[PDB]
Amino acid sequence: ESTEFEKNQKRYQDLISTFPHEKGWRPKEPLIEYGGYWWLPSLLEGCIHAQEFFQARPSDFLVCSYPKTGTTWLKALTFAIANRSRFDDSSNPLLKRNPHEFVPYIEIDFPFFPEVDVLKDKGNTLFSTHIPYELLPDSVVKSGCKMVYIWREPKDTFISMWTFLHKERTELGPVSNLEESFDMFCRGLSGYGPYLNHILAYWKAYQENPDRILFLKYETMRADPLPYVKSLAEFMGHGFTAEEEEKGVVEKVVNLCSFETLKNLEANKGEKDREDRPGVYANSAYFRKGKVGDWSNYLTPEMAARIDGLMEEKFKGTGLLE
Ligand SMILES: Nc1ncnc2c1ncn2[C@@H]1O[C@H](COP(=O)(O)O)[C@@H](OP(=O)(O)O)[C@H]1O
Repeated sequence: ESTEFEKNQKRYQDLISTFPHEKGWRPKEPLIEYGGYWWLPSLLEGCIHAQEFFQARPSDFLVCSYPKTGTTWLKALTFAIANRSRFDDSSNPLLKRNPHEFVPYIEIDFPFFPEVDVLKDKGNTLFSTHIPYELLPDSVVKSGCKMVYIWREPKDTFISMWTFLHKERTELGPVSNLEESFDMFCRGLSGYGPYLNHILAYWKAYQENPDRILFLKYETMRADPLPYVKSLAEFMGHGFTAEEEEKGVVEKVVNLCSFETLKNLEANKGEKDREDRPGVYANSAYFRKGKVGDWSNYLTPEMAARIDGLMEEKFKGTGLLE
């Protein structure tokens, strides 16, 4: 009657209890270092579990991101693309439920909510994670399963994250202030951080096996979504036919999965939350503003310049700026 996670939880807690701990973004919530990256304690226990128990298949398809870079969007797009033969846009399930219900996290749903329907359906091939490339379950890497990675301009990412954290259901305390939070982010003391190292390891992975990994960028998709959605569909093995294109199927998929559509659904309003298992966020927390450039409403020019420089120092000559 205990799940596999529950049977192993005490040993996971013992294990991580001696990993280095640093002050985090809430007073009762330290960050814990594993594999050169920093973690929330729960998410680290999930990651350890995934590492020990998750069994990927070659036909699986993994959505990979650092948080707040476009994960919910990609979840909607991937689900919509793979299932479009089943559903008209007007009766698609993404109209009634938050996209996170359709694409389970290997470090959150797998360990903590293994009884969700999607995880019992061997017909499901869609999964997500924020686990850094270097720390992925050995099964994932060995299966050869295809991956899509998304990243985002770091100022907007930080602001997406800092605002979002105000909305968490938690008794571990309020989030640190803007300046302390940003300092921590810049030092790489963030969940799944350092952000810039997260990106670079997947980017290296891509360069080594560009057939296996599709690298996407929030701002690029946001400004010109059609080519990238077609690219994604093709990479998934669900490319759009000439017939679908001329009947405007691609636009229908883009519209369904758009910020404006998703934000304005009853399912995603107010305090409404997921129906499959307990969330610590309301669905609405996932849709804030959906813009490029919102950092300028929050960060000083001095803060902006610090992170821009950090990015240009880390990525110069990698191809990521170029
Ligand atoms: N369908 C969509 N299209 C574009 N952006 C979306 C989106 N759904 C959510 N977002 C935005 O993507 C960010 C969340 O990323 P994640 O899904 O990785 O947690 C938030 O950015 P903002 O906080 O800038 O509004 C959110 O509003």
